[PDB]
Amino acid sequence: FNPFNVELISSLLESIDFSMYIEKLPHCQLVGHVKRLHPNTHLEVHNEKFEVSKMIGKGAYGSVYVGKHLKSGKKVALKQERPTNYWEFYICLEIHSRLTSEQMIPSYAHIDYALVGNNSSVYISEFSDYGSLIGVCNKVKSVTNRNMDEYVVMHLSCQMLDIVDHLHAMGIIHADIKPDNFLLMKPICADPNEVSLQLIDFGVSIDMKLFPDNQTFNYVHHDDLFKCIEMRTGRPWTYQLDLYGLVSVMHVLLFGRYMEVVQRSPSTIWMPKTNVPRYFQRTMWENIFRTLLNIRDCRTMPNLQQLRTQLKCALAEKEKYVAEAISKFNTILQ
Repeated sequence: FNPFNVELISSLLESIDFSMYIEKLPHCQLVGHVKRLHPNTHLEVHNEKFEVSKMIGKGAYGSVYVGKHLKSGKKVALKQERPTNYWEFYICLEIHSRLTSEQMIPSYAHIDYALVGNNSSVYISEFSDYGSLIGVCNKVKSVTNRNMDEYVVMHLSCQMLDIVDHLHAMGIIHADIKPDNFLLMKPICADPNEVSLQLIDFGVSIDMKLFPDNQTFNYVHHDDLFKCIEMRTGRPWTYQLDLYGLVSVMHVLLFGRYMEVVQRSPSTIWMPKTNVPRYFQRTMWENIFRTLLNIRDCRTMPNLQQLRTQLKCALAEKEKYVAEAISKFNTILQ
C-alpha cells in the first residue's frame, strides 16, 4: 500500500466531503485563480491584508515567502503550491482538532489563512525569526566553529520526542521529518519541558484514523537516504518512518553531517555509520538510536517517553554546565 498515492488522497478527501467543509471556513477563501506569489506585493484573504516581502524558497511546484499580517504585525510564511494541496490543509485542521494539551498547541504549525484556487493554494502560517533547525545548526557552527553542544542537542531531542509522541497519539504520521521541518520559535528555557520547537510542513502526512486498525504500508522511497529501515528490508511500516526521521535530525544536530545508516556487522542491527564519541553520553545515544531505528513490528512502537527520561537523567547530571551551554546557545541566536 502507498499512502502518498494522489488518487487515494483524492478518494479519501471526497469520502469525508472535505470541499464542502472548507467552503464554510471563515479563514479559507475559495477563488478562481490564485496569482503567483511575488516579492514586495500584497495579498488578501477576505478582510485580511498581507505584505508579501521576500522569497525564502522556490521550487518546481511552489515557493515560500516571508511577509506580514498588517493588522497583527505578525510575521507570516506564505506557502504556495501547484496543484492545490488540499491534503495539507486537511491534516493541519485535524491536528488542531485533535489536540488537547495546552502545552502542545504551539508545537504544530497552524494554517491561519488559506487561499484556495482552481490552480494553486496559498497557506499562511507563523514565521520564525530563528528559522529551522538546519538554519540554527549551521549558524551555531558558523559562529563557534564547533558542532552544536551535546547537551543542547539532548534538550532539543527531548522536545522533538515529546512533539512526535503527541503527534502519533493523535494517529498522524508526519512522514517527512527532517531538520528543515522543525522551526525554533523562541529561545530555550533550562526546563526540558517547555517547547520552543514547532513541527511544520504536513504536505505528505498520513492520517491513520482513515484506515482500519492494523493497517500498515510497504511503499519504498527510491532514494536511499530517505529509506527507513523497513523500506530497506522488505518490511511493512507505519510510525517507524517518523522515528527514523527523528534519528536523522538528532544525527545532524550532534555531528553536523547527514545520517547514513548501516547494519552493525556482524549484527542485523541498524545504526548510523558514525561512531558516537566515547566521551559523549555514548551508551545513552546508542540506546536512543538503536531503539528508534530497530523496531520489531507495526503493532507496538518504542516508548518515546522512556527515551525522554534517559535524556533528562543525563541533563540532570550536569545542571550547571547545561544552563551555561543553553545561555551560550541563546546568545548566538539573539
